[PDB]
Amino acid sequence: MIKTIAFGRYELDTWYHSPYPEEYARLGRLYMCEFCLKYMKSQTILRRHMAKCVWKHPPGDEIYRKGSISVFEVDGKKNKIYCQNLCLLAKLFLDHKTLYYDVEPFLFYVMTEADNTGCHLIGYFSKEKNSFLNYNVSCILTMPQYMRQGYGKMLIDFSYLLSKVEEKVGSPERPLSDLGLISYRSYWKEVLLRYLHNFQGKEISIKEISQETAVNPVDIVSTLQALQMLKYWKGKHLVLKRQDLIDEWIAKEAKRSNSNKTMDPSCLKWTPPK
Amino acid sequence: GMVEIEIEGRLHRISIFDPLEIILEDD
Ligand SMILES: C/C=C/C(=O)SCCNC(=O)CCNC(=O)[C@@H](O)C(C)(C)COP(=O)(O)OP(=O)(O)OC[C@H]1O[C@@H](n2cnc3c(N)ncnc32)[C@H](O)[C@@H]1OP(=O)(O)O
Ligand SMILES: [Zn+2]
Repeated sequence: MIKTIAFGRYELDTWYHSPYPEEYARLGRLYMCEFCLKYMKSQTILRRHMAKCVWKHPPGDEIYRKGSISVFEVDGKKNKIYCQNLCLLAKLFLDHKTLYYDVEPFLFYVMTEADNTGCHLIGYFSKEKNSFLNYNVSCILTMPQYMRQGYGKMLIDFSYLLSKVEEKVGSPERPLSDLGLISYRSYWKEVLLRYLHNFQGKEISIKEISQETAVNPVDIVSTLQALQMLKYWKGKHLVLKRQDLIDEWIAKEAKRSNSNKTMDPSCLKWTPPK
Repeated sequence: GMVEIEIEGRLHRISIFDPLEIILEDD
Protein backbone atom coordinates (compact mmCIF):
# COMPACT_ATOMS: atom_id res chain seq x y z
CA MET A 1 0.00 0.00 0.00
CA ILE A 2 1.14 3.56 -0.77
CA LYS A 3 2.84 5.24 2.15
CA THR A 4 4.91 7.92 0.41
CA ILE A 5 4.87 9.88 -2.84
CA ALA A 6 7.87 11.33 -4.70
CA PHE A 7 6.74 14.71 -6.05
CA GLY A 8 9.44 16.97 -7.52
CA ARG A 9 12.09 17.59 -4.84
CA TYR A 10 9.65 16.52 -2.06
CA GLU A 11 8.90 13.13 -0.50
CA LEU A 12 5.35 13.30 0.91
CA ASP A 13 3.75 10.90 3.39
CA THR A 14 0.24 9.95 2.24
CA TRP A 15 -2.66 10.23 4.72
CA TYR A 16 -5.56 8.29 3.15
CA HIS A 17 -6.02 5.58 0.53
CA SER A 18 -6.51 6.61 -3.10
CA PRO A 19 -7.80 4.10 -5.69
CA TYR A 20 -4.71 3.90 -7.93
CA PRO A 21 -4.57 0.64 -9.95
CA GLU A 22 -3.44 -2.33 -7.80
CA GLU A 23 -0.29 -2.64 -9.96
CA TYR A 24 0.69 0.78 -8.52
CA ALA A 25 -1.22 0.63 -5.19
CA ARG A 26 0.65 -2.48 -3.91
CA LEU A 27 3.97 -0.57 -4.06
CA GLY A 28 5.19 1.43 -1.06
CA ARG A 29 6.26 4.53 -3.02
CA LEU A 30 4.81 6.24 -6.12
CA TYR A 31 6.83 8.57 -8.35
CA MET A 32 4.86 11.31 -10.09
CA CYS A 33 5.62 13.87 -12.74
CA GLU A 34 5.23 17.20 -10.97
CA PHE A 35 3.91 18.87 -14.18
CA CYS A 36 1.60 16.31 -15.89
CA LEU A 37 0.81 14.28 -12.70
CA LYS A 38 1.30 10.87 -14.35
CA TYR A 39 2.22 8.25 -11.72
CA MET A 40 5.12 5.81 -12.11
CA LYS A 41 6.72 2.86 -10.32
CA SER A 42 10.37 3.92 -9.95
CA GLN A 43 12.92 6.73 -9.81
CA THR A 44 14.44 5.37 -13.05
CA ILE A 45 11.10 5.43 -14.92
CA LEU A 46 10.50 8.98 -13.60
CA ARG A 47 13.90 10.25 -14.83
CA ARG A 48 13.23 8.85 -18.32
CA HIS A 49 9.75 10.44 -18.29
CA MET A 50 11.09 13.88 -17.22
CA ALA A 51 13.52 13.84 -20.18
CA LYS A 52 10.54 13.39 -22.58
CA CYS A 53 7.63 15.22 -20.87
CA VAL A 54 6.86 18.57 -22.57
CA TRP A 55 4.71 19.98 -19.71
CA LYS A 56 6.25 22.72 -17.49
CA HIS A 57 2.89 23.86 -16.04
CA PRO A 58 -0.75 22.71 -15.83
CA PRO A 59 -2.87 22.54 -19.01
CA GLY A 60 -5.72 24.98 -19.75
CA ASP A 61 -5.69 28.79 -19.53
CA GLU A 62 -3.55 30.88 -17.15
CA ILE A 63 -6.27 33.19 -15.78
CA TYR A 64 -4.33 34.72 -12.85
CA ARG A 65 -0.70 35.80 -12.88
CA LYS A 66 1.13 37.93 -10.31
CA GLY A 67 4.85 37.34 -10.81
CA SER A 68 5.64 33.77 -9.77
CA ILE A 69 2.07 32.97 -8.60
CA SER A 70 -0.39 31.68 -11.22
CA VAL A 71 -3.81 30.06 -11.36
CA PHE A 72 -4.70 27.83 -14.32
CA GLU A 73 -8.29 27.05 -15.32
CA VAL A 74 -8.40 23.38 -16.39
CA ASP A 75 -11.56 21.98 -18.02
CA GLY A 76 -12.24 18.37 -16.94
CA LYS A 77 -13.64 17.50 -20.38
CA LYS A 78 -10.75 19.08 -22.35
CA ASN A 79 -7.99 17.65 -20.09
CA LYS A 80 -9.55 14.52 -18.60
CA ILE A 81 -6.34 12.56 -17.88
CA TYR A 82 -4.65 15.46 -16.05
CA CYS A 83 -7.79 16.10 -13.96
CA GLN A 84 -8.18 12.41 -13.04
CA ASN A 85 -4.51 12.26 -11.95
CA LEU A 86 -5.09 15.42 -9.94
CA CYS A 87 -8.14 13.85 -8.24
CA LEU A 88 -6.23 10.65 -7.47
CA LEU A 89 -3.42 12.77 -6.05
CA ALA A 90 -5.88 14.89 -4.02
CA LYS A 91 -7.55 11.80 -2.54
CA LEU A 92 -4.25 10.81 -0.82
CA PHE A 93 -4.67 13.89 1.43
CA LEU A 94 -8.46 14.37 1.37
CA ASP A 95 -10.54 11.83 3.27
CA HIS A 96 -13.96 12.89 2.00
CA LYS A 97 -13.32 13.23 -1.75
CA THR A 98 -15.55 10.84 -3.70
CA LEU A 99 -14.96 11.97 -7.28
CA TYR A 100 -12.00 10.88 -9.37
CA TYR A 101 -13.44 9.44 -12.61
CA ASP A 102 -16.15 11.64 -14.12
CA VAL A 103 -14.29 14.94 -14.08
CA GLU A 104 -16.05 16.25 -17.23
CA PRO A 105 -18.64 18.28 -15.24
CA PHE A 106 -15.86 20.07 -13.25
CA LEU A 107 -13.43 22.94 -13.69
CA PHE A 108 -10.15 22.77 -11.76
CA TYR A 109 -8.36 25.90 -10.57
CA VAL A 110 -4.71 24.99 -10.06
CA MET A 111 -2.42 27.40 -8.22
CA THR A 112 1.33 27.27 -8.95
CA GLU A 113 4.61 28.84 -7.84
CA ALA A 114 7.18 29.41 -10.58
CA ASP A 115 10.94 28.89 -10.34
CA ASN A 116 13.57 28.37 -13.09
CA THR A 117 12.44 24.71 -13.76
CA GLY A 118 8.72 25.50 -14.27
CA CYS A 119 5.40 26.19 -12.52
CA HIS A 120 5.08 23.96 -9.44
CA LEU A 121 1.79 22.80 -7.88
CA ILE A 122 0.79 24.65 -4.67
CA GLY A 123 -2.81 23.51 -4.49
CA TYR A 124 -6.18 23.60 -6.21
CA PHE A 125 -9.91 23.76 -5.95
CA SER A 126 -12.47 22.03 -8.17
CA LYS A 127 -15.78 23.63 -9.15
CA GLU A 128 -18.95 22.31 -10.81
CA LYS A 129 -19.59 23.95 -14.20
CA ASN A 130 -23.27 24.13 -13.23
CA SER A 131 -24.06 23.66 -9.53
CA PHE A 132 -27.75 23.52 -8.57
CA LEU A 133 -26.92 24.65 -5.01
CA ASN A 134 -24.62 27.52 -6.17
CA TYR A 135 -21.46 25.89 -4.79
CA ASN A 136 -18.36 27.85 -5.90
CA VAL A 137 -15.93 25.22 -4.53
CA SER A 138 -16.37 21.43 -4.62
CA CYS A 139 -13.03 20.34 -3.08
CA ILE A 140 -9.98 22.40 -2.04
CA LEU A 141 -6.41 21.29 -1.21
CA THR A 142 -3.08 22.90 -0.40
CA MET A 143 -0.33 20.34 -1.02
CA PRO A 144 1.30 19.22 2.33
CA GLN A 145 4.64 20.95 1.59
CA TYR A 146 2.85 24.33 1.24
CA MET A 147 0.35 23.99 4.14
CA ARG A 148 -0.03 26.66 6.86
CA GLN A 149 1.67 29.40 4.80
CA GLY A 150 -1.45 31.36 3.67
CA TYR A 151 -2.04 29.67 0.28
CA GLY A 152 -5.30 27.98 1.34
CA LYS A 153 -6.81 31.39 2.11
CA MET A 154 -5.54 32.70 -1.25
CA LEU A 155 -7.37 29.80 -2.96
CA ILE A 156 -10.56 30.53 -0.96
CA ASP A 157 -10.31 34.26 -1.76
CA PHE A 158 -9.79 33.37 -5.44
CA SER A 159 -12.96 31.21 -5.48
CA TYR A 160 -14.99 34.25 -4.30
CA LEU A 161 -13.25 36.51 -6.84
CA LEU A 162 -14.57 34.21 -9.60
CA SER A 163 -18.04 34.46 -8.01
CA LYS A 164 -17.77 38.28 -7.91
CA VAL A 165 -16.91 38.45 -11.64
CA GLU A 166 -19.74 35.99 -12.47
CA GLU A 167 -22.14 38.25 -10.48
CA LYS A 168 -23.03 35.30 -8.25
CA VAL A 169 -23.11 34.50 -4.54
CA GLY A 170 -21.03 31.42 -3.66
CA SER A 171 -20.51 28.89 -0.89
CA PRO A 172 -18.30 25.79 -0.45
CA GLU A 173 -19.96 22.38 -1.02
CA ARG A 174 -21.44 20.60 2.02
CA PRO A 175 -20.22 18.95 4.10
CA LEU A 176 -17.13 20.98 5.10
CA SER A 177 -14.20 19.13 6.72
CA ASP A 178 -12.55 20.08 10.04
CA LEU A 179 -9.64 21.92 8.38
CA GLY A 180 -11.91 23.36 5.68
CA LEU A 181 -14.26 24.83 8.29
CA ILE A 182 -11.34 26.38 10.25
CA SER A 183 -10.02 27.95 7.02
CA TYR A 184 -13.38 29.30 5.80
CA ARG A 185 -14.16 30.78 9.25
CA SER A 186 -10.81 32.61 9.26
CA TYR A 187 -11.53 33.91 5.74
CA TRP A 188 -15.13 34.96 6.51
CA LYS A 189 -13.90 36.71 9.68
CA GLU A 190 -11.30 38.66 7.65
CA VAL A 191 -13.75 39.69 4.89
CA LEU A 192 -16.50 40.72 7.32
CA LEU A 193 -14.16 42.78 9.53
CA ARG A 194 -12.70 44.40 6.36
CA TYR A 195 -16.18 45.37 5.12
CA LEU A 196 -17.22 46.85 8.48
CA HIS A 197 -13.87 48.64 8.87
CA ASN A 198 -14.40 50.37 5.50
CA PHE A 199 -18.19 50.88 5.80
CA GLN A 200 -19.16 54.38 7.03
CA GLY A 201 -22.99 54.07 7.04
CA LYS A 202 -25.31 53.77 10.04
CA GLU A 203 -26.95 50.49 8.97
CA ILE A 204 -26.39 47.57 6.62
CA SER A 205 -28.33 44.52 5.40
CA ILE A 206 -26.84 41.01 5.19
CA LYS A 207 -27.79 41.02 1.47
CA GLU A 208 -25.62 44.11 0.83
CA ILE A 209 -22.61 42.45 2.51
CA SER A 210 -23.31 39.25 0.51
CA GLN A 211 -23.55 41.21 -2.78
CA GLU A 212 -20.18 42.97 -2.25
CA THR A 213 -18.27 39.92 -0.91
CA ALA A 214 -19.99 37.10 -2.89
CA VAL A 215 -20.28 35.27 0.48
CA ASN A 216 -23.59 33.50 1.23
CA PRO A 217 -25.93 35.32 3.71
CA VAL A 218 -26.09 32.23 5.98
CA ASP A 219 -22.27 32.16 6.20
CA ILE A 220 -22.23 35.92 7.00
CA VAL A 221 -24.81 35.46 9.81
CA SER A 222 -22.90 32.40 11.08
CA THR A 223 -19.68 34.47 11.18
CA LEU A 224 -21.46 37.41 12.86
CA GLN A 225 -22.62 34.87 15.50
CA ALA A 226 -19.13 33.31 15.84
CA LEU A 227 -17.63 36.78 16.52
CA GLN A 228 -20.50 37.64 18.96
CA MET A 229 -21.33 40.75 16.90
CA LEU A 230 -25.10 40.09 16.71
CA LYS A 231 -26.83 41.55 19.78
CA TYR A 232 -30.31 42.46 21.00
CA TRP A 233 -31.32 45.72 22.65
CA LYS A 234 -35.05 46.37 23.02
CA GLY A 235 -36.74 44.66 20.07
CA LYS A 236 -34.19 44.96 17.24
CA HIS A 237 -31.21 43.11 15.75
CA LEU A 238 -27.99 45.02 15.90
CA VAL A 239 -24.46 44.65 14.50
CA LEU A 240 -21.95 45.27 17.31
CA LYS A 241 -18.77 46.82 15.89
CA ARG A 242 -16.41 45.16 18.40
CA GLN A 243 -13.32 47.16 19.45
CA ASP A 244 -10.82 44.34 20.08
CA LEU A 245 -11.64 42.38 16.87
CA ILE A 246 -10.94 45.23 14.41
CA ASP A 247 -7.71 46.23 16.24
CA GLU A 248 -6.26 42.70 16.04
CA TRP A 249 -7.46 42.46 12.40
CA ILE A 250 -5.34 45.51 11.39
CA ALA A 251 -2.33 43.90 13.13
CA LYS A 252 -3.08 40.63 11.28
CA GLU A 253 -3.61 42.16 7.80
CA ALA A 254 -0.32 44.08 8.23
CA LYS A 255 1.40 40.66 8.41
CA ARG A 256 -0.64 39.48 5.37
CA SER A 257 0.66 42.40 3.26
CA ASN A 258 4.26 41.91 4.51
CA SER A 259 4.42 38.23 3.41
CA ASN A 260 2.76 38.89 -0.02
CA LYS A 261 0.16 36.10 0.54
CA THR A 262 -2.73 37.92 -1.15
CA MET A 263 -4.63 37.60 -4.43
CA ASP A 264 -4.65 40.87 -6.38
CA PRO A 265 -7.96 41.35 -8.33
CA SER A 266 -6.17 43.39 -11.07
CA CYS A 267 -4.05 40.31 -11.90
CA LEU A 268 -7.12 38.24 -12.93
CA LYS A 269 -7.58 37.95 -16.72
CA TRP A 270 -10.82 35.99 -17.03
CA THR A 271 -14.25 35.76 -18.63
CA PRO A 272 -16.51 32.85 -17.44
CA PRO A 273 -16.21 29.70 -19.62
CA LYS A 274 -19.14 28.90 -21.99
CA GLY B 1 -35.23 35.10 3.90
CA MET B 2 -34.71 34.49 7.63
CA VAL B 3 -32.11 32.79 9.89
CA GLU B 4 -32.18 31.53 13.52
CA ILE B 5 -29.89 30.60 16.44
CA GLU B 6 -29.62 31.80 20.08
CA ILE B 7 -27.84 34.89 21.43
CA GLU B 8 -27.22 34.78 25.21
CA GLY B 9 -29.79 32.02 25.86
CA ARG B 10 -32.52 33.56 23.67
CA LEU B 11 -33.56 32.06 20.31
CA HIS B 12 -33.77 34.84 17.68
CA ARG B 13 -34.91 35.24 14.04
CA ILE B 14 -32.98 37.63 11.70
CA SER B 15 -33.94 39.06 8.28
CA ILE B 16 -31.22 39.31 5.60
CA PHE B 17 -32.97 42.15 3.68
CA ASP B 18 -33.75 44.60 6.53
CA PRO B 19 -31.10 47.21 7.43
CA LEU B 20 -29.40 46.30 10.73
CA GLU B 21 -28.12 49.10 12.93
CA ILE B 22 -24.36 49.27 13.50
CA ILE B 23 -23.14 50.15 17.02
CA LEU B 24 -19.91 50.69 18.90
CA GLU B 25 -19.43 49.93 22.64
CA ASP B 26 -22.17 52.27 24.17
CA ASP B 27 -24.57 50.95 26.92
C1 LIG C 1 -16.46 21.49 0.20
C2 LIG C 1 -15.34 20.55 0.55
C3 LIG C 1 -14.98 19.46 -0.15
C4 LIG C 1 -13.88 18.94 0.60
O1 LIG C 1 -14.03 17.96 1.31
S1 LIG C 1 -12.69 19.95 0.79
C5 LIG C 1 -12.03 19.55 2.42
C6 LIG C 1 -11.23 20.83 2.67
N1 LIG C 1 -9.91 20.38 2.32
C7 LIG C 1 -9.25 19.56 3.27
O2 LIG C 1 -9.72 19.29 4.33
C8 LIG C 1 -7.91 18.97 2.87
C9 LIG C 1 -6.85 18.90 3.93
N2 LIG C 1 -6.26 20.16 4.03
C10 LIG C 1 -6.21 21.32 3.24
O3 LIG C 1 -6.15 21.29 2.05
C11 LIG C 1 -6.15 22.51 4.22
O4 LIG C 1 -4.87 22.64 4.78
C12 LIG C 1 -6.79 23.82 3.65
C13 LIG C 1 -6.83 23.97 2.12
C14 LIG C 1 -8.24 23.83 4.11
C15 LIG C 1 -6.05 25.01 4.27
O5 LIG C 1 -4.81 25.15 3.60
P1 LIG C 1 -3.66 26.10 4.22
O6 LIG C 1 -2.96 25.40 5.31
O7 LIG C 1 -2.76 26.50 3.11
O8 LIG C 1 -4.49 27.37 4.79
P2 LIG C 1 -3.84 28.73 5.35
O9 LIG C 1 -2.36 28.64 5.50
O10 LIG C 1 -4.29 29.84 4.48
O11 LIG C 1 -4.50 28.88 6.80
C16 LIG C 1 -5.87 29.17 6.87
C17 LIG C 1 -6.31 29.28 8.33
O12 LIG C 1 -6.53 27.83 8.85
C18 LIG C 1 -5.56 27.65 9.97
N3 LIG C 1 -5.04 26.27 9.83
C19 LIG C 1 -4.63 25.68 8.72
N4 LIG C 1 -4.27 24.43 9.00
C20 LIG C 1 -4.46 24.22 10.31
C21 LIG C 1 -4.27 23.13 11.20
N5 LIG C 1 -3.76 21.89 10.75
N6 LIG C 1 -4.59 23.29 12.49
C22 LIG C 1 -5.07 24.45 12.94
N7 LIG C 1 -5.26 25.49 12.14
C23 LIG C 1 -4.97 25.41 10.84
C24 LIG C 1 -4.69 28.64 9.86
O13 LIG C 1 -3.81 28.93 10.90
C25 LIG C 1 -5.51 29.77 9.21
O14 LIG C 1 -6.18 30.57 10.13
P3 LIG C 1 -5.62 31.89 10.89
O15 LIG C 1 -4.29 31.57 11.48
O16 LIG C 1 -6.65 32.17 11.93
O17 LIG C 1 -5.51 33.00 9.90
ZN1 LIG D 1 5.04 14.58 -17.17
